[PDB]
Amino acid sequence: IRKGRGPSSGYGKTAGRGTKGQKAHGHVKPWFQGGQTPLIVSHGRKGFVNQFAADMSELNLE
Amino acid sequence: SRIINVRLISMAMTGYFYTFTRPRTSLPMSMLKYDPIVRRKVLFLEQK
Amino acid sequence: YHRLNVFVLEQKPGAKIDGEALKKHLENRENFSLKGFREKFDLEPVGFNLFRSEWDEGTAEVMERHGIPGAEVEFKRQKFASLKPPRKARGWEAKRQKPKYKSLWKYVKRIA
RNA sequence: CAGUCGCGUAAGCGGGGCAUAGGAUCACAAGAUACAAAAAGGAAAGAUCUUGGAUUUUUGGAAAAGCUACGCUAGGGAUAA
RNA sequence: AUUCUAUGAUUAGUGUGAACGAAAAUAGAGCAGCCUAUUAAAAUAAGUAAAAUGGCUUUAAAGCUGUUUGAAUAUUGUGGG
Ligand SMILES: [K+]
Ligand SMILES: [Mg+2]
Ligand SMILES: [Mg+2]
Ligand SMILES: [Mg+2]
Ligand SMILES: [Mg+2]
Ligand SMILES: [Mg+2]
Ligand SMILES: [Mg+2]
Ligand SMILES: [Mg+2]
Ligand SMILES: [Mg+2]
Ligand SMILES: [Mg+2]
Ligand SMILES: [Mg+2]
Ligand SMILES: [Mg+2]
Ligand SMILES: [Mg+2]
Ligand SMILES: [Mg+2]
Ligand SMILES: [Mg+2]
Repeated sequence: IRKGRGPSSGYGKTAGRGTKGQKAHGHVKPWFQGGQTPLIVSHGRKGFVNQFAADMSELNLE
Repeated sequence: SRIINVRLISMAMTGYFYTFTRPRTSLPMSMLKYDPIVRRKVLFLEQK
Repeated sequence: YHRLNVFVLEQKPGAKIDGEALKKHLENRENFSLKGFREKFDLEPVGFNLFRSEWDEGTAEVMERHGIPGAEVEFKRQKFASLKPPRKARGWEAKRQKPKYKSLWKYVKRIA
């Protein structure tokens, strides 16, 4: 898909972006939800990651 | 300020508690409640 | 619990039920109906008392003495699962649960 | 469903109010859990559960006053004379 | 020992957030040890280590630092981490 190479290609003059929006002029941050607080904030991160636990290789009798 | 949140402490010394609201111009609360640590109904008294 | 209904019925004057006709009514009857047993012999219910019975610690041995079958059977409540078909999870955090957005897993994972 | 309390002869009822009008995270504080413990024994600081203090009232939640007729740039005619 | 490149590592961790961000170890490039330094230096280090306070760095450690103060003598366990 080579965009912006004519109308009959199906991807010309806009390259699948739309018409004059933030998503056409610039870029939207990936973590952005429009202003609504994400769940990781309204709920918080749960628990902790154990940095001292041993990583064992599991071997079954089977 | 008219209402305060009190803490009713288990007299089984398990550390469990209940929280209820009652006016300031009222006697402290004292009730018979269930303690899930000992799994029996014991006496609960206000903290202060 | 099972209800054990004790019924006492009155026979009309000079109406003596036959000992054999009484034992034949129970020969091929697994669902006893007091309604049918009453109209056939023309009885009238006058007295009544009741007591219940449920599974107890002694129910197992009692069935053994009298050779009653069914003690090796337990009943569990029938479960009615949800009638709604599965759907796709919705939301900003739910769409980004796959390895594609691994750079954004700091916002999608371990959420309280 | 489990736990264990109340009332009731009993069947049974009870996880506040006839129903419909009270905001999170974070931080902080008080209890429990025995999870991890940066050499090791402890601890600190963390994790889980319960709980508390909010015109966070722009109430999905910034600590925030004006002038320009000296004015400037990007746009709108998506709103004026 | 130092230096350069990659991995470790969008990691541990810090931060309300946005973001910032190691080390051990591994691989490769090079490889060199010494004080009698292959160029001519030490009688083995005191206002120093360290502390309080104001800052920098930073994970609270370590490291740098103005002001005011201020140690010990070696595994026969002295000092730093
Ligand atoms: K130290
Ligand atoms: Mg088209
Ligand atoms: Mg497109
Ligand atoms: Mg496309
Ligand atoms: Mg255009
Ligand atoms: Mg658009
Ligand atoms: Mg330790
Ligand atoms: Mg709002
Ligand atoms: Mg709403
Ligand atoms: Mg003028
Ligand atoms: Mg992290
Ligand atoms: Mg020395
Ligand atoms: Mg110093
Ligand atoms: Mg320091
Ligand atoms: Mg030092």
